[PDB]
Amino acid sequence: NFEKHPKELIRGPIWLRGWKGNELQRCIRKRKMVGSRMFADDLHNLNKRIRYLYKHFNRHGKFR
Amino acid sequence: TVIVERWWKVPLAGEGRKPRLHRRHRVYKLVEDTKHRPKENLELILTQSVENVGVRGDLVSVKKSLGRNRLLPQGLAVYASPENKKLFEEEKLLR
Amino acid sequence: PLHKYPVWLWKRLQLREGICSRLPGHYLRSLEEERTPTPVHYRPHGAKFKINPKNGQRERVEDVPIPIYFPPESQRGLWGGEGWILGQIYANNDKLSKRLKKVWKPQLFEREFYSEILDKKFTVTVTMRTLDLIDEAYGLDFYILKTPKEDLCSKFGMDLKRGMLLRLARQDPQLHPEDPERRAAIYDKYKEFAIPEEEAEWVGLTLEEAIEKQRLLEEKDPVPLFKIYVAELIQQLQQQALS
Amino acid sequence: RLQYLIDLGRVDPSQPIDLTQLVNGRGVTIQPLKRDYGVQLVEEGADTFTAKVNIEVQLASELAIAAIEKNGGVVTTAFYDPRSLDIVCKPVPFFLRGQPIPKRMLPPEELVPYYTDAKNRGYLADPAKFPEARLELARKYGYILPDITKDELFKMLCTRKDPRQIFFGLAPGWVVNMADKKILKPTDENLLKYYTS
Amino acid sequence: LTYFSARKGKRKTVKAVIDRFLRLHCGLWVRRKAGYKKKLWKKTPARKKRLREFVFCNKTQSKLLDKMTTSFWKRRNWYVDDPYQKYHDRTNLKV
Amino acid sequence: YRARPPPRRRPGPRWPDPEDLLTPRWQLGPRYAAKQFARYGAASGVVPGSLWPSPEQLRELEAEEREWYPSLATMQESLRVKQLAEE
Amino acid sequence: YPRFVESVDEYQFVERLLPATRIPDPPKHEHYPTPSGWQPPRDPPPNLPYFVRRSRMHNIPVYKDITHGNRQMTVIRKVEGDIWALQKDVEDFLSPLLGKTPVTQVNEVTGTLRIKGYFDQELKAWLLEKGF
RNA sequence: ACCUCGGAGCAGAACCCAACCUCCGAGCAGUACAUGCUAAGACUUCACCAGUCAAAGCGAACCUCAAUUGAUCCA
RNA sequence: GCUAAACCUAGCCCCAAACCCACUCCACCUUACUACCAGACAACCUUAGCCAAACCAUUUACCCAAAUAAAGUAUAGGCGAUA
Ligand SMILES: [Mg+2]
Ligand SMILES: [Mg+2]
Ligand SMILES: [Mg+2]
Repeated sequence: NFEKHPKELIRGPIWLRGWKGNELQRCIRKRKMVGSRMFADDLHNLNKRIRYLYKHFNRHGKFR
Repeated sequence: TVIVERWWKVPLAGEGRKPRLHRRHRVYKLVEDTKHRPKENLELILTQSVENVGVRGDLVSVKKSLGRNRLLPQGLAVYASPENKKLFEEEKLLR
Repeated sequence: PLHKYPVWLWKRLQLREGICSRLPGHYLRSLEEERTPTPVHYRPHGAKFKINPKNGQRERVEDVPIPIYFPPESQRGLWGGEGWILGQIYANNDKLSKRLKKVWKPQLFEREFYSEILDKKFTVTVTMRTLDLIDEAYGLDFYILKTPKEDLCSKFGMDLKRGMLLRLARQDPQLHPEDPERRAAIYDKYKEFAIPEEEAEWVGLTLEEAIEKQRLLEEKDPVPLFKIYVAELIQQLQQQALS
Repeated sequence: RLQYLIDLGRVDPSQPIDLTQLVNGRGVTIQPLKRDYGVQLVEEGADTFTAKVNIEVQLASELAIAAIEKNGGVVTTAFYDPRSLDIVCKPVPFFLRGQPIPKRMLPPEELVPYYTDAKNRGYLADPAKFPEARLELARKYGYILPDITKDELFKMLCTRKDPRQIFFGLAPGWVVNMADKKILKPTDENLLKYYTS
Repeated sequence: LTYFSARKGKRKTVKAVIDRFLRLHCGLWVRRKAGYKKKLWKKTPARKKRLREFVFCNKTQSKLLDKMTTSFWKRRNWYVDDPYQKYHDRTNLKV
Repeated sequence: YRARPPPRRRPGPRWPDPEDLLTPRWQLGPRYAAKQFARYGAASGVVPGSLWPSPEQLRELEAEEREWYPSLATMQESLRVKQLAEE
Repeated sequence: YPRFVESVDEYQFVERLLPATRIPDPPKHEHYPTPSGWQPPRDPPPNLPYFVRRSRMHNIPVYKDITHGNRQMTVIRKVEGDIWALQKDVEDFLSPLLGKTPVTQVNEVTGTLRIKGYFDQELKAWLLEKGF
C-alpha cells in the first residue's frame, strides 16, 4: 500500500541513501552534506580530490 | 564615512542562508565620500543672548563647527528637541 | 570518521556546558542575538523586490554588508559605526585594467564632550558621523543608551552604557552631592532607559570577563566537614531527645 | 483528443469540465515550473465533434469555440498565474501543506484585453455581448445557434467561477483537511475582507 | 567544456550559441548570416539580402552545438504567436 | 526463521526537541506543524488558529500586493492612456 | 489567536477533485464506431490459434518505431498464443500491397512482431474487422 | 626578403595542383539613384566562414572594370 | 645439496552510533622538565599563486548551515574560457 520506498530501507552512509554517482559527484555531495562534521585533514584531502577530478573530467581525455 | 559598492553582482541567497563570497565580490568601487557634501546648519536653542545669533528662548540654525565648538561645551545652548522646546514656547507665552 | 556535531556548533555547545552554563539567560540571549548593524558604507535597497532596467520583470534584491575592519584603538575610543575598509579596486574605474589593493580609513577627530550622568569630560577619537548621529539623538547619553550594541561596536561605549544603566538603576546620590533636584530631574529625563541592577551589571561584557565575574561570585572557601558534621550531629541529638 | 477522452469515458461531460478534471484524466500534463500558463484549444478535431461540454480553458481558437457552440457546449477562458495553476493541477500536494486556499489574481499588463473581449469568451468580458459573438460566429461558419436555455442542464452549462476563486465549491481563505475530513473558515472580519478583496 | 559542474555535477551550456543560434525540435539549427550589418554601402543589394536572410547549418556543427547545449534547449516549447512553430516540425521527409 | 517485523512509518507526528542543535530549524518552523496538522488531522494537537497569518503579516502582505499588483481600474486606465498616446 | 469555524458539508467538491487511480471501463455507446474511430472488442472473442489483447487505455497494441533515422517499422506487442499463424496472416495480407513478402521478425517470447515500414492504420483496421 | 586578393606560364585539351619558381597589377575610380522588395533553381576558390548567377511575381522605365578588401564582441 | 621458498596473524581502511580528553609524589617558559625576590613586555590586517583561457594582462568553481527539483534556468562574463 505504498507506505515506504525501497531506497530508505538500505543501511549506509548519509550522503548516499538511495543515490548513485561518479566519484566527483559523490565527493561534492559528501562535502555539501557532511563537510561541516568532517575532520580538517580529511576535508582538505576531499577538496584537493574534487579539484583534481574537475581538472581531469573537464580538461583531460578524448572526445573533444 | 566613504560609501562604496561592489563592481560584481552577488549571487542571490535565501533569507535564512548567508551568501557565498569571493574576491570577485571583495573588489569595490567608490560612489560617495559624504564629506565633500555641502554641510547643513543644525537647529539649536540658545539661552544666553549673544551677538548676531539670538536671545533667550530663541531657536536658530547655525554651523556645526561653531555649535560643536563653543555653544554645547559651554552649556549655553541645547538641542532643539521636544524635551525642551515646549518649555521654551510656554515661557515665551508667559512673557 | 566524523564528529557528532559540526564545528560551528562547538562554541555554542561549550556556552551551554561549563562555567558559562551558570550564567543567566539574558546575557546569553544578548550575545547570541546576532542583530544586523546599521549600514554606513553602502546604500541599502529600499525594497526587497526590484525591477531591473534590462527587462520589465521583477528581481528580488538583498543588501550585503561590507567586511569592515575594527582596529583596537577603535574599540578603545568611540569612532562610531565605521572602520577601515580593506579591499581592492580597478584602476581608472575600468574592469578591463589592473586590479589594486586598496585601503580606506576614515578621517578621525579628537574632540571633547561632556555627559551629565557621568559628570566627566572625556577625550575620544570620534568622527563626523558620530557627531551628526549624537546631534540627531539630542545628546550623547541618549545615543549611548539607545545604541543597538552592533552599531556602537566599541567596548568603551558599552562600558559607558553599563555604568550609566547601573547608576540609573541604583538612583545613587553619589552623582549629585547637594543637588537632589538636578539628580531627580536627570533621572526622570532618562527614566525610560532604566533596567534592573543585575541587567545593568551584566550588560557590556564579553564572555571572558563574564565567566571571570561568575567565578569571582561563585568562589568561596569550602565549609569544613567538621562543621557540617557538627550540624548533622546536633540535629541527630535533637531528634533523639525528641524521641 | 477531447472526443477520445470523453468517448473512452474518463472525464464526465455531465460534470463541468475544467483543468482539474483534465489533469486527472491525463488529457494534458502541465509543467508550471516551465512557465506554462495553461492549456489552449486548437482548430484540429472540429469534425466528428459532439462534446456539448462546458469546457474551461485559458486560450481558445475560434474554430473550437464555434464547434462547441454548434454542438451546444460552452467555452470560456480563465487566466491562472503560475502558483494558482500549480495548486489547480496538483491539489492534494497543496492540501498536505495546510496553508489556506490562495487567491487568484488578475492578468498581467498584456492579457487583460484578451480576457476581457467578448468574442474571446473572456470570464471578465460582459455576458450581454456573448450572445452577439455567438451570433456572429454562427453567421460566419454557417450553423444555426442552438438555444441551450431549454435543456435541463443549462444550469450546469452556466456554472462558472468568478475571479479570485479557484474551485466551484471552495474560495480563498478556506482551509481543507482530509484526515478527519473537515473544512475551516476564519470568520474573522479582517481575514475575510482580505480573502474577498 | 565543463562536462561536470563543480556545484551540481552536471553539464553546463555556453550562452554563446544561445545568443547566436536557434534550435528547432526537429534537430536543426538556424543562424543569421555574418556581416549582415557591416559595410552595407559597398555591398550589392543581392548580397545585402543574402546576408539578411536566415540559413541552416551543417550536421557537423549542428551536433556540435547539440553537444555543448543541454536538453533544456532541445525540448519542445509551445509559445504564443512565435513564428517558428511552422518550422519546428518536419513534413514530407524520407531517407 | 521468523522474518524481522516489517518496517513502517513512525505513527503520529514527529515533534523534535527544540533545545537540540543538530535538529534543523525547518522543523521548529511553523510550516512543519502545519504539514503535520494537514497530514495527521487534529490529532497532532496543533492549534488551528496559528496557521493563518498574524495581523502584522497580513498588513505587510496587503502592502506589498497593493504596491506591486495593481487593480483592474488602474489597469484599464493605463491601457486607455497608452492607447490614446499611440493614437 | 485568530478564530475559525468548521464545516463538512462542502467536502463533495474535494471528493470531486480527488483524482483517480484506475482506468474506467468505458461507457456503452448506443452506436459504434463511436467518434475518433474507437471500437470495443467483439464478444465472444474469435476462436483462433492466437489472440491480441488491448492496452491499459483499451487500444490496439500496434506501434511504430524508428531507428538509425531511417529504419522505419511497425510492431505488434502482446500477441498471445501461436504468433506464427498471425505473422503468416499479416504476410498474406500485405503481400499484394508491396508485391513482395516481408521478412518480419518474431519474438514469440514477448509475443511481438516487427515489420519494416509503417502499416499502423491498415493493421488496426484489419485487427478490428477480425474482432480483437 | 616576404605574410591578403587578382591575371598569365610551369598546369598545352573538364576541374584542381606547389616551390624564398618566372612576369604584370590591386588596397580605386566613374555613371545612375527602382544601386527597390520578394523569390524557383544552381555554382562555390578543394572544409567551414565567406563569395557568386538568377527565372518568375509586386512595384518601376520605354551598372563598367579583374582584384579594387576585414568576421565576432564592442563603441 | 646449500642459499632459499611457503605460511596468518599482528593489525589496518571505510561507514554507522555516541560528543571528547585531562597523578591531585617532586619538576618543567632562565639554557624547559632547574625548590626561593622589585618587570611594568604584550594577539586582533583582504590570502597569494600555480593552472585554465591552447600566449597573457579583466577573469578562472574551492563550500558554510533541508537531501531531490526549479536549474545548469534568470543572470554575470577580454559576452571568451568560464562562473
Ligand atoms: Mg523506439
Ligand atoms: Mg565547396
Ligand atoms: Mg525579371
